Amino acid sequence: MQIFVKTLTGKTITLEVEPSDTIENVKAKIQDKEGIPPDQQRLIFAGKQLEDGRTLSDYNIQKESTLHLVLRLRGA
Amino acid sequence: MQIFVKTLTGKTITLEVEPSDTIENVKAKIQDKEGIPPDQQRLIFAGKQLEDGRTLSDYNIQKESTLHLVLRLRGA
Amino acid sequence: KSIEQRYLELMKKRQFDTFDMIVESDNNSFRFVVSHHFEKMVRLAGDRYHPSRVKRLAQEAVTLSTSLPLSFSSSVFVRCDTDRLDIMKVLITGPADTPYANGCFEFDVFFPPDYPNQPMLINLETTGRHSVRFNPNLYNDGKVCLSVLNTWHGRPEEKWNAQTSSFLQVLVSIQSLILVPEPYFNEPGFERSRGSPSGTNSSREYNSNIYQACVRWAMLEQIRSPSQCFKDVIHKHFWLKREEICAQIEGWIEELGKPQYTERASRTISFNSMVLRRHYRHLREELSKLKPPR
Amino acid sequence: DIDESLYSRQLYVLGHDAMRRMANSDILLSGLGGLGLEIAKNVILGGVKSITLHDTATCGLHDLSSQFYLTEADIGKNRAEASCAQLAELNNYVRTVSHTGPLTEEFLRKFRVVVLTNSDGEEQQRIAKFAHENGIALIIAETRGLFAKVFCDFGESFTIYDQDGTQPISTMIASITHDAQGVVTCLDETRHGFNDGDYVTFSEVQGMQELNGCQPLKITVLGPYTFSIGDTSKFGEYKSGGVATQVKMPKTISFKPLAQATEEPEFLISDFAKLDSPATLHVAFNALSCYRKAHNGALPRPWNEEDANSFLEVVRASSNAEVDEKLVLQFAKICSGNTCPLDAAVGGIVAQEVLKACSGKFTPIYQWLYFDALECLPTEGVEEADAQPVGSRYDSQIAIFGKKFQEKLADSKWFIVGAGAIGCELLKNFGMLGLGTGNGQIFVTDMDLIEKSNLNRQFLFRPHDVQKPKSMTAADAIKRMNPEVNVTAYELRVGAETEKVFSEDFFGKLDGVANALDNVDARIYMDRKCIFNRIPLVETGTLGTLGNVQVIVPFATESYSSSQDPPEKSIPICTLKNFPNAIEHTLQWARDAFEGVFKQSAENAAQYIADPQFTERIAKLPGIQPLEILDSIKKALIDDKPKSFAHCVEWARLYWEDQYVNQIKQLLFNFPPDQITSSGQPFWSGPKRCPDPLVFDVNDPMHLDFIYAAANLRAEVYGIEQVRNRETIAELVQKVKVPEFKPRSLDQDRVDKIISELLKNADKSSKITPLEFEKDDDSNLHMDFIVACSNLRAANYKIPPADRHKSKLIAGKIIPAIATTTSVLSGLAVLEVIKLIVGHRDLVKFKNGFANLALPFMAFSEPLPAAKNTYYGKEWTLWDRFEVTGELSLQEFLNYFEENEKLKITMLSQGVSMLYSFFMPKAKCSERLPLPMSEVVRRVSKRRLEPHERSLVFEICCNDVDGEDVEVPYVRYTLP
Ligand SMILES: *P(=O)(O)OC[C@H]1O[C@@H](n2cnc3c(N)ncnc32)[C@H](O)[C@@H]1O
Repeated sequence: MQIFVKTLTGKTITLEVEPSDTIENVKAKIQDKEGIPPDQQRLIFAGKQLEDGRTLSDYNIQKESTLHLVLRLRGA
Repeated sequence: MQIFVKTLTGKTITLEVEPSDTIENVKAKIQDKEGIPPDQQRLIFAGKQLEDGRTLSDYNIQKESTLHLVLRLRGA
Repeated sequence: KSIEQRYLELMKKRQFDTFDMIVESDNNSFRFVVSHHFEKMVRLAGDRYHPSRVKRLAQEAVTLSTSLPLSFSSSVFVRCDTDRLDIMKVLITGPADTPYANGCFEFDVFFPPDYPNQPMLINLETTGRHSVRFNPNLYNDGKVCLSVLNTWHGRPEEKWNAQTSSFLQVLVSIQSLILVPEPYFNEPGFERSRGSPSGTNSSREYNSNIYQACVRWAMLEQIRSPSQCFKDVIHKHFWLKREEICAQIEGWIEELGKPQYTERASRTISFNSMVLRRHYRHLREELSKLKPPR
Repeated sequence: DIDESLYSRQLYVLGHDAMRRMANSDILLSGLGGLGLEIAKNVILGGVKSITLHDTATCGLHDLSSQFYLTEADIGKNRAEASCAQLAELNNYVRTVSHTGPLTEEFLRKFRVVVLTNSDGEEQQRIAKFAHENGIALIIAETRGLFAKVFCDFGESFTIYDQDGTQPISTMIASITHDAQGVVTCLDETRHGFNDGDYVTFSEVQGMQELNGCQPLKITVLGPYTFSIGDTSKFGEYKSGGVATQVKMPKTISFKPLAQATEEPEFLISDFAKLDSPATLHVAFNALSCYRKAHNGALPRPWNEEDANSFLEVVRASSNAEVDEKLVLQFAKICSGNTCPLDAAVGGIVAQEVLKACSGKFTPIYQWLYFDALECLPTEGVEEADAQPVGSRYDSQIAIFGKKFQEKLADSKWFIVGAGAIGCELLKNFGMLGLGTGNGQIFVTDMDLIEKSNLNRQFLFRPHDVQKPKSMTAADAIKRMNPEVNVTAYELRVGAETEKVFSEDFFGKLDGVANALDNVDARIYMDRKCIFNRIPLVETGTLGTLGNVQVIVPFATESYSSSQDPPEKSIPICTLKNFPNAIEHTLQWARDAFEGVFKQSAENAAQYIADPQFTERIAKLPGIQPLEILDSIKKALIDDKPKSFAHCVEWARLYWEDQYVNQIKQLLFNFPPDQITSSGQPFWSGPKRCPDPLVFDVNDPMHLDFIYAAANLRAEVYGIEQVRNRETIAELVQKVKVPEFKPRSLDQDRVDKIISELLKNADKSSKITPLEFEKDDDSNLHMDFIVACSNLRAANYKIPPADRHKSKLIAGKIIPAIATTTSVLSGLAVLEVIKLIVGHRDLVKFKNGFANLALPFMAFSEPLPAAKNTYYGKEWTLWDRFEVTGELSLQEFLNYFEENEKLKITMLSQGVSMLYSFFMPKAKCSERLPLPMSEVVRRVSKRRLEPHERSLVFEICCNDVDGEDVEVPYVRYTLP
């Protein structure tokens, strides 16, 4: 299936993913275009932070869903 | 090729570049070594201000050439 | 249609709108008809603005008109002044499976004249008159903590960047990294104490406090006295999810009723449970009075 | 000690040691021309022990071109004697005398530094030899038309204590390897900023305690975050902690004598596009003396070909090295003239070299400096007949630029924004240039008043001029210097609120704008005005020994707003609140506490007392604002109101306890001191310092100082008479009972209730008055309270305390400034102004200037051309705009653009307002469409349109015919 990801600047990118693809695979795919290394990325869907090892089917992410790319924060 | 960058406050920086790099690459290296974003950097060489999109060959910057990293001031 | 489908179809049209926050006054002055935290700073700024700010704000408005997150778990709503893009109010609903779930949190956003060089200013209004600290990053005075919001030395990939940072990024950062399922471990140093029984008890105590705090302020006060900008959004959100909210609060109650290992945490948990029952009774009273939106 | 109330800004540049050394140095200045006068003025403002003005020449008409202390009535008198009386008024701490006798060997022994101007070759050689043989610093300065020459000889062994003027940088240590090449790693990947080969010292190191307080060690920077300090195996293992601080190592250099240095010169490059200029200028300046000896002591005639050829032949005969013959001819053609801005710049440089010689601070020129401003001349040159003298005070200037340029100057109109140091220097230079003396005018504006600290670097003001407006006083001062100058002065602050006076008509007859401001908002506003009115703008800024000039030319260069400066560094919320680690954090926290306690807590109470109808006004406020105001009023007027000074002392004691004991105990309760994370590092490690609550001791000077300052300020807030007796306050504070503290883990009805309590219990006879923070007054106790608060919070976290000097520098946001930098940058800016007035348009002629007088360093660059963008194949820059005339409706405006420019407007804005947008409500869109644009602007901006407004500026975001966004120039809408 196809999914979108909105980057830091609001620029939307287009990706192709398996239902069983790990979020690590998705992170690598985003790096293949825009390059922030995966352990620095944070992927957002339905308000939950996705964890590296699960598949999109674990989160029930489905075709034409939009994801948000944010970064690991650091404390005040 | 190795070039030197002198800050207006008198600190000297050594960069490892090639006669074909681009000013954006030079500014990114300066960012790595110093921490100023590339858009806040003003490089002066031989009475010319280096602008993005050009290479060192156009400005004739050769080995052991010295650049100047200047800044504007808000007093008066 | 399923209730989630109805919620998604109904809240989509109202994600980004404009509201009359400022009206004309005597002797060529203006007054705020809504409570904005940064009114003093707006007046101090006056008419000063950087030339790039207008273009940056136009691009940000274009982005926000389509790009705001929207889901049955959490959503973000943005209101701006009808005549000034630099004055905004943000409503964020708590994500599910978190202590903030189905709670409406309101923020005030003001874009300084130096934007986008300086980061925008954001302040939390849903603090219960400064008597509640909802998160380690959300101080009770309203100040919001984010690394993205600071130009101090930090790290280049962590600072506020004039090009690679945006309002949407900040909103998603708040909505997904501050409203975490376990807010207790947000504080640095406490992050590595997780997995131990003491850390689990401390997190349970923090969540028990946040449960009643959110039930009181994020739901009951928002239903009783909603903000003028988010009145109908709040009404629709609370009417469409009243059963889920009641079930979630009941589950919170049952979880708080479980036995505890330590008396120090047990006393606080029992007190928070009694307070949460007291607030949940009032919330049930208020929910039944909600007239169904047209 | 040094009088800080006068030298406040200069101390932050020089230092106490340097100023003490200059206070024991005697200066002899030979030659009192324009350059000598500038040197004397800057040195006197510097504050040397004494200065002796020696001169043998008599005042003439040619001297009036740059000497602002000489009048036509002074013709025939000795220049030094005439100018000594006026020069003495600049600084009463400096003893100024005049000498007219010969410069004998015994007379020279009394001076630490000797400056020689207009001296002949033989006298120069003799005095240089004597000074070098007897250990006297010697500086030789000359100015010939648009050329300059500076020589420095500070002795056989000169010691510099601070080579660069920069503050030491301290970094915090994460790990140190224990081997023969021990590597220090910074904390959480933060750049140390240490230069290669630097010397550092260590403190607060646990385990490697031998490195604590050790002698400086040479380091090797292995990367942006790591460096090596040599063999560390002889010390113990590193546990944690440690701070490495840079140490400034003194340097000793040797200066060659003049007699030697002439044949092997070392040149300081002033312009890197003219690397071959100093070599030719050295020979030209050397051969000028020979030409004078060969022509009865007469310089070559202005713009004379025969004299230029003779000088070229003399240069050829005197030296065997190849020289730029064209440069030699150009030098010979204008060597007989003299101009003001060049003299000011060279005087500023030479005065910095005098201060360097006196104090031993900063690196001197090593050894020759040659400067020129040949770009100010017209491209085609000046005809000889045009450069002939006309018996006027500008004869030396006509010898350079000609009479036609003088006529152009007389008719020029220029606007100077800000009358500070840069503003005063620009005013003096413009007056001496003859600008606006004919049909032109010089406009100067400033909203501030004269303060005592301003007299150190602003030479146009006097101690009796305090509390007077800056602009009017400067205008009168420069009117006295040159009676022909026409000046109009305003007491207004430039901005949107003063457009009634600075309207479009006012900017329409201007020829340029010179900026002398100290903030970015005014600079941006003046740029927007200059862009809209299409007039050149010259921007100047200084910071200590640093300075820059930027020149903006319409349709030629980018604007000051096209590029961006580093943002003002703010402090993380958690670093100010809970975990400070530097004195800056504590100082900012103390400033915030002062504001919140003495100003914000009383504004609402004062407003309620002053305004009888305040309650009914605040009863209509939306949200919880009425409650948030009423409860603050009640707290300020009833709960915390002190009825006596004893109550003020009790409140101060309780505030001290709460700030330095209770909150720290709470913080330690939240985070135990011995808390350690799972991986091993303790929570109270690295950037977080473990605090410890203080114990109150009346015998401790810090605690008593804080109690005194806080109690006196609190009494001042409520109008209670202050008790400025330390013993009385100490006696009173010992009787205060401190309650025990333990750590912890209907709205309309309330409004009416608080209103009732206010009208019943609260008294309107009170005198609540919020305090405005003033740092320049030593009797208001503001700075004392700030210092006490910051130092107490520092002792809370074991942060090294800072004295009153550093606290005033940091908390007060004081910008260091010195007179030399101001003079240099003003001279450079006036040179750019002259270039603009000449009529130059090609960017090679113009030069942005950058300088740092500490290194010394000076550099120039061509201004960047305006960026070019295309829409529908049409090129446009930031200077281009659309022209819409008449009165049109909003719909007519959109249709005009859609039909003529083929652009669909999706967002129309006016300043910060938003007239039209794609996401606006449909009702408001329908309402605003038929209205005229002026009415729409009035409705949206919520303010009336003043009659002086003849046009409006609109910014539009457009979409082309294909539906993609395109950048387009702004729109100038002409009102009917
Ligand atoms: P330094 O601070 O010595 O000199 C700056 C002077 O400029 C004046 N000034 C600052 N900002 C403005 C505006 N907006 N309008 C007019 N004058 C201004 C300061 O008062 C200093 O005199």
